[PDB]
Amino acid sequence: QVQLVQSGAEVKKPGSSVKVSCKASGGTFSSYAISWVRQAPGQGLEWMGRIIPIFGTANYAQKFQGRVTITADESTSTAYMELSSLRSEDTAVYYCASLASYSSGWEDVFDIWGQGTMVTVSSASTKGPSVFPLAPSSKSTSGGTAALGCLVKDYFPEPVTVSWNSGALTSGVHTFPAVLQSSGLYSLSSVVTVPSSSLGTQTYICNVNHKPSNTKVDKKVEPKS
Amino acid sequence: SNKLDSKVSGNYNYLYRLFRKSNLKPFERDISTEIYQAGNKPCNGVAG
Amino acid sequence: FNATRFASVYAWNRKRISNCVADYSVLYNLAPFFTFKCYGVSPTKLND
Amino acid sequence: QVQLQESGGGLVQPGGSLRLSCAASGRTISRYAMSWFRQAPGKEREFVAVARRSGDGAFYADSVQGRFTVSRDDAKNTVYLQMNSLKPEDTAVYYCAIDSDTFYSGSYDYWGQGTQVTVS
Amino acid sequence: DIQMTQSPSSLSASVGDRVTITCRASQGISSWLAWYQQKPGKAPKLLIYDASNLETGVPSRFSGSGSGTDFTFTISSLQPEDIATYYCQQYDNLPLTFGGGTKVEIKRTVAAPSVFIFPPSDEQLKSGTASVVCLLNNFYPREAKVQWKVDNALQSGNSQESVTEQDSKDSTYSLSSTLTLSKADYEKHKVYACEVTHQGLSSPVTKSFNRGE
Repeated sequence: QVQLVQSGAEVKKPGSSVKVSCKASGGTFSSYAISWVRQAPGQGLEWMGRIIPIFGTANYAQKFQGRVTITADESTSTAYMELSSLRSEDTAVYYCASLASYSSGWEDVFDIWGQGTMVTVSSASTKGPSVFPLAPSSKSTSGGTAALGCLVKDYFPEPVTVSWNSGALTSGVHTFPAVLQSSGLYSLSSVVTVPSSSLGTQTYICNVNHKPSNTKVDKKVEPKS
Repeated sequence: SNKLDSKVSGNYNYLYRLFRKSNLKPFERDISTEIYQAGNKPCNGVAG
Repeated sequence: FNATRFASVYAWNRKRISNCVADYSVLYNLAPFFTFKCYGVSPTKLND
Repeated sequence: QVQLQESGGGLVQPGGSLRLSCAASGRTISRYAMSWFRQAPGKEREFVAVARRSGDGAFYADSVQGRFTVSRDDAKNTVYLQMNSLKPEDTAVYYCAIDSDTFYSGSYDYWGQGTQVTVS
Repeated sequence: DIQMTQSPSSLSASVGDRVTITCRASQGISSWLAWYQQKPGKAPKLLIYDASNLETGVPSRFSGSGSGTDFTFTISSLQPEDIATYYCQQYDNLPLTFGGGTKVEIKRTVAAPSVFIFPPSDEQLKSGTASVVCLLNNFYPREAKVQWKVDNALQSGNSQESVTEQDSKDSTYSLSSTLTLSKADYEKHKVYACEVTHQGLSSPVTKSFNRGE
């Protein structure tokens, strides 16, 4: 088997330089090759460079030549990429790929990635989310059912997990993608639906965990009549 | 195939074995990519 | 001939052939082939 | 407003085929997708078919997709819907409607007028 | 440099229907063109690397062909788990160029949205900011008008929207919008409302709440 292991979340100010890693394992390291790719929240793919660690040869895209460098060392069994002139547009998910397609008739296409590293470039600073619940009214019920939820605001940096703590209580839970404020802070929304026989009395509690610092935040939602 | 399979400064995908420890047997094939014994004994995946 | 799935001589492609006609007057002699040769016997003899 | 009305329909023998016609005037027909709707006697409304500018075929509902076809004429504001091998189930009142939103992907049910079609 | 395009940009068909797509490139070639199966934020799966060629492990469910500047890619069948975006890639030369994408999804009968609105709370207003959310749940089309009607008057240019992908379990889709205001502008008005109209709906729907209750 062949596998790739990537680092955790990394963030830096604009105009800086950053180091990233891609740990390779399994089989023989000398027979593998590594490539790097970037994936935004819906923009097209970008390919940074390519290296053959056994032989040390590398090449680049015109967009990233000069400003980016790759080094890989067998002894540490990981591949490295060097980045410079970071800017806000670099905020995306950064992936490392293995190009095994060079020695068996399969040519110049990857078939293995790691777990992917999310990256962000902003002037903000790390801090936890701000959460506030809402109070639906009984007159607002629809078809004998109602919904409750929470909004997550003012957290940085990502990734962020928004959910309800545990159990089947999560029935009818529904969440939507994140948005980024002009101040440099992320946001999220969540909702859960409840029938008449369980709304209010169930005492629903929304939860958030800012795993870059592993800070847990929770809040209660209460209807009214 | 140069008429249709060439690039201004490309065609890096075309590969051939430049060094080997010993000659291949008739109609034999080798797909190994181990470091060649360049003067010294083959180094195990390192520089040297 | 036309597969071209052998862009690198390293890790070259092989095939086995049996139970057919082997009409060399067409094979290796049409316009696309720039060069063609046989060793030890002429193509005219090999044709039959 | 976006006025629209039908023509044709009426009485036909079961198992036959007939054409339902719908037309408009005084306004541009291209900037909306043209759809169709159905109501069985005393029953709720139900979408039937719709046509678009690109001409990449059409879109239909489950009850009509495998039997019926729809078409439109952007240069004359005339749109048509085909009925094939009528059955007792399809005896109903049909509505001609505009997907009343300029160059829009979805649709909004602005039915202009309707007529009855029945099987003898 | 090499540039390419894909047409059409989106496909919709019912479960088990045939699907086909085509990709166009700048230069005429007969090999060295790939195809990919990609989903939002997920890893592509390789199906074709050279014109009409595939590896071990590629399912027989995919195929491709063509010559010159146009190559086609066909899928034998569609299922809800296949909601993804097909892509063409080309590597005749080093400046690898990637396709414009073609969405593939599932066709279904019209589903009426479940409509609800999301009035503010006190802790929200104490921060100086005010916002309200209007949600449409499990409706088929890509968008349905979510109109803010503060004081029974339409509003525009002051809301944010978020979107979900098609639900593979039942091929439905959801949408919502979020109004934003300051507490002063919030209290300048008295009645809040959101209106929803939809293809499968009988008539326009209005939901509202008031500052005095």
